[PDB]
Amino acid sequence: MPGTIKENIIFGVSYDEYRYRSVIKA
Repeated sequence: MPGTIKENIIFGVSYDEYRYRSVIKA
């Protein structure tokens, strides 16, 4: 599903926000 970190802006390069900035932070 993911890639080997190399030109993969797709919604799969972990944007430290998709599911990291909207779960346990109000």
